[PDB]
Amino acid sequence: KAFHLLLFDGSLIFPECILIFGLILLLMIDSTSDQKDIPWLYFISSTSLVMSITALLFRWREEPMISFSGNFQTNNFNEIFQFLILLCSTLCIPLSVEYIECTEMALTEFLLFILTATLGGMFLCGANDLITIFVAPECFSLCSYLLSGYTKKDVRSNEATTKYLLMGGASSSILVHGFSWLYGSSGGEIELQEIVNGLINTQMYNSPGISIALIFITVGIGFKLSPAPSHQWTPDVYEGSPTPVVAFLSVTSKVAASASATRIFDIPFYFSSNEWHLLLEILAILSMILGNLIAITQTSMKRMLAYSSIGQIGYVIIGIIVGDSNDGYASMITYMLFYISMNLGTFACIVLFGLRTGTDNIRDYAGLYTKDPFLALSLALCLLSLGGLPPLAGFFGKIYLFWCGWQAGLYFLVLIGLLTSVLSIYYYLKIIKLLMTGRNQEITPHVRNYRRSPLRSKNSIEFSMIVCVIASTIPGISMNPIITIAQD
Amino acid sequence: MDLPGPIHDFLLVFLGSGLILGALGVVLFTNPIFSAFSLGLVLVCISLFYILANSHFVASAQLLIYVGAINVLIIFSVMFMSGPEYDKKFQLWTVGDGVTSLVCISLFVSLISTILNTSWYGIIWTTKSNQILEQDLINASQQIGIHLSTDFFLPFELISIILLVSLIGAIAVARQ
Amino acid sequence: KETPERYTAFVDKADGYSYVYPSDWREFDFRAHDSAFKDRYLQLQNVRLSFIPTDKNDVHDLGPMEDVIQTLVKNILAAPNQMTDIREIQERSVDGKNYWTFEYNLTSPNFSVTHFTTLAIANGRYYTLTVSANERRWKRYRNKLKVVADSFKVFEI
Amino acid sequence: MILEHVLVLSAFLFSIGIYGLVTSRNLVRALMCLELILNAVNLNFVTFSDFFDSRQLKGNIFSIFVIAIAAAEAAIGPAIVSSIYRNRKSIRINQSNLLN
Amino acid sequence: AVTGVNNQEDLIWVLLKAGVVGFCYFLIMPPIIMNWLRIRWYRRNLLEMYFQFMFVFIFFPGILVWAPFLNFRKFPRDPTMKYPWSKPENPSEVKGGFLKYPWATIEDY
Amino acid sequence: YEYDIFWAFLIISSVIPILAFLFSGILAPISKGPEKLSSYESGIEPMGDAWLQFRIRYYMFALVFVVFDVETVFLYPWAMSFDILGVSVFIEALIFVLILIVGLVYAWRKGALEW
Repeated sequence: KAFHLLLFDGSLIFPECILIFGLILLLMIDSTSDQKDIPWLYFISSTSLVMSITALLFRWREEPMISFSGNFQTNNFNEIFQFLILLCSTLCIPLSVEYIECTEMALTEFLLFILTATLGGMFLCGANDLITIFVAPECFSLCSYLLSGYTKKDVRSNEATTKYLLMGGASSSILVHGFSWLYGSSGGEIELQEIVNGLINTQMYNSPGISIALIFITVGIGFKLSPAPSHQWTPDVYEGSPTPVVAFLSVTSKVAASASATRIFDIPFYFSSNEWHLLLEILAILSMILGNLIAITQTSMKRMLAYSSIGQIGYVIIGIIVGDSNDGYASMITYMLFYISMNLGTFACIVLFGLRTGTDNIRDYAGLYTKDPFLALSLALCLLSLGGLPPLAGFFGKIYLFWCGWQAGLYFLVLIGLLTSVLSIYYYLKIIKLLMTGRNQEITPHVRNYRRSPLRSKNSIEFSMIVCVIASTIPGISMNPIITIAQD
Repeated sequence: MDLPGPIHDFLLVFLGSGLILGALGVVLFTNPIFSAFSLGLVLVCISLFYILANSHFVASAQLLIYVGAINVLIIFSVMFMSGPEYDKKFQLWTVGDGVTSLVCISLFVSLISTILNTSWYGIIWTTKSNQILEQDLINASQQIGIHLSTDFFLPFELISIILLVSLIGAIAVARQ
Repeated sequence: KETPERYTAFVDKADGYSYVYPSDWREFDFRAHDSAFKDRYLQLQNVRLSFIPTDKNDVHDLGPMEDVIQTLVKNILAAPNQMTDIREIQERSVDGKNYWTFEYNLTSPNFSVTHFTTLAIANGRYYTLTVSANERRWKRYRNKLKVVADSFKVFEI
Repeated sequence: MILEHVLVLSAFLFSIGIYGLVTSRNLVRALMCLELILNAVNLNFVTFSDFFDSRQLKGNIFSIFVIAIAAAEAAIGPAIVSSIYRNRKSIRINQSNLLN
Repeated sequence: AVTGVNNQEDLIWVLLKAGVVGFCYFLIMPPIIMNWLRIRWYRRNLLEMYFQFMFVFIFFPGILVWAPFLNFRKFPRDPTMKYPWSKPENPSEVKGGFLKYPWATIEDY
Repeated sequence: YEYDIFWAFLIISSVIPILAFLFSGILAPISKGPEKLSSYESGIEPMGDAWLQFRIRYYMFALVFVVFDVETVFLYPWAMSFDILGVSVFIEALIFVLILIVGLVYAWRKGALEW
């Protein structure tokens, strides 16, 4: 034969082929050699995740193309999201290598799962088919089940894995039932930009079976994004999983699911916009209302960050709701880019605090300013950026998200977003209020015996690449959007 | 390329009754062993349905893979449970099951009010050009091989990566 | 090499035709076709023949040769996803009976095949003898298959 | 013919599987009901490929991939079940409500 | 006939050939096979035993009919015992004391 | 048709044990007794009812077998289409076989396949 048609198409997924090669090389070296070294695992994970971006940036100017016979679409929209996934993995590897090593467990398996979830998240970003919109998030969800229970000994992690596996088998089967309904009442078409035509060809675009597919797809996607009553999987899993994996599932899962939701609600479901618009409006209003209200009654930091994430996802949903006309998708990014730094910094501070301290309760965060002023300053900056406080990234991100909402006439959505943002100050201020307690009687012995130690550690560099971003991107919110309105 | 009409419809009804019995056995048995054995009946009936439609390869794949899955399921249910417990025998009824029975009945009614209202034969006569097979590909398994090898390349390697990582995670998690 | 590939003659006096296929090949049941033979190892390399009822007395009653050959290739002999082209069209005549033999390539996005198809009309039947080989191995076997397509004969039943 | 009845059965299976997913007091049984739901989806896919896709067989290929995913889930758990039973010596999932 | 079947033989010749095959398979060969199993039962080597068992395996559908209508019970030592109540003429010409495998030949069976 | 014989053969093959059970029921006598119905335990009176509860490390090959069954199922359509296509499917399935080999090596080295 020629092996050429696939060879020229195989260069289009070369950034993912780099991840696959790094995965295989890491696995082969782990199997071949008995001894284990932290620096080599660090090097291979980093050089796998900094060569994919090197190849992806070299592929930015290239023409958009649909390769592997209607299976992989490369254009401007998915490239940004793939870069976001790679950035999340790159800033989560230092979060993971220290944490899993301090738990005395095998780390090559953890890096393998993270790299596979990144590989399955990059494929979900451009997945121009219905089979690969199922297989790729099953390359992510299965690894997420393998993660978050990698602890394997804590009684919390087993229950978290049970809940995650059962609820994500409940979803991603409703999603595929919707895929089957959409594929049946279309004429046997599965490519994304070929089933609206197939629907007209069979004249079933107003069939009652199309509403079932839309509802099932929206439910199966809103499970992964976790807005609205599809949110219950989030806090328990966020409360009973190791911190690096939950940070990864906080930033990497929302990016891939946002990309899939944007490419599944606009390309194959534009004829029925008046239905999924209402579904997303309900899904967002309920998300902000019931993610900002419950977060103010939280005694655990990871669970509070879970309710925080299910609150901030509703702000991003407005970008899908307004549509591509009044910016819209250009406001999904330039806020998800913000959200990544916000959450990864506020999780890196939690990682360091828990490792040096050994706790997760919020009440043990008292008096951290006296012990480690740098960590308290960084965590406070991350939390204030999370609350949309003025000189930090969240404020400009939220006003960008609300400008397009007001421009599209969605006064109710913007009003609910602003009211929930007001509610979203009491938390992200409660933690700081604890952090600035000089009362020695209210200071828990968890932070009384706290050693900062005269070494830098990797997470400090990883969140110094972040805290300086959530504050100094506030002038650079003109460079980012001109890369995000350029896509269409 | 089908069975005689009345035979086909009778087989549909009979296999549907067997499938209903197997599923009800799955969702009404306390013992995971008994419900697994009912699941096996469901698997066999579904493979026979695949043979009925046109799927002579998908039926064999279903039989092989899902028979391995149920054998593993029975082994791990024997290994991870209490005594043999033939006395358990149709676990008791609570209010929490009664409300979900109503919810699932409503969901099934919503699905069947769409299935019974859509003319599925009308769609078939509109997709005429999708049913003109290539005359050289006599073997249906040959067509499925060609369209698995060429049309779906990216999922074909993605599933390999998924299987490898699933094997590694299953070994790492379940080890003592 | 010795004498070329030896061929075996298949004669159906009940259906009133006769053609000639390589002796290495084996008989097999093509779906709904009257007769068929195929290579024992290679795929898409086979001869087949099925006939349809008709009221015409000769192929010349089908209209102009090139136009009806093109409409048969596009509409009947090819699936909608297969791109077709015809590379050679010939007419032969023996015993007052005419046979139209044309070579065409069907290039699906998955695979490519090449065929020699001989049409004839006699005994109230329309015969569509077809010789098929994969495109990758077409150039080697084309002559070795053309002898098949030039061997098609229809007589009185 | 009455081929649409197959669709009905698939829907029934889905609902039954959904029911068995909720009232499950044994996580092995919950995994089995997950297999039931995926089997109903596969029945829909296969009968739709029979209906509309006699040439491309996209529904059959999707059914094969769904079977692969279901087997991958059936390999990941009960390994998760193995970890849970090694740590807690109990399987009943409704009894574990520590994270709440 | 129908399209798909070609050059089928006449039914009378097929019936005659199948009848002669059944005649050779069901009532001719099973008697010879069971006699070749009864005689030369102790004269077998490995090859002869293998071929005997192969022929029995092939022709067993024809042997299952003849077996109920055959007995292979061993005969009395003297070839004069017409009846179980018959007495030998002289009880010395019989051969008593047949040996077995460690110290016997094929003549002692 | 090539598959109605399959259905008839399946029906006959399912009917045969039913015929055997019916013939045994109408031919064999029943003489049940409380000693006869007791579970056989080599003469001695059985203790608690059966049940063994194997170790996990013994039965960890089954999780490998689940994945390997899927891999060998996926390898069949490629082999069916190996001749119609060319070296493209060879390169395609080479990665599949290599991943299978790597997974087998991992199971071998990690002690999953040890008893």
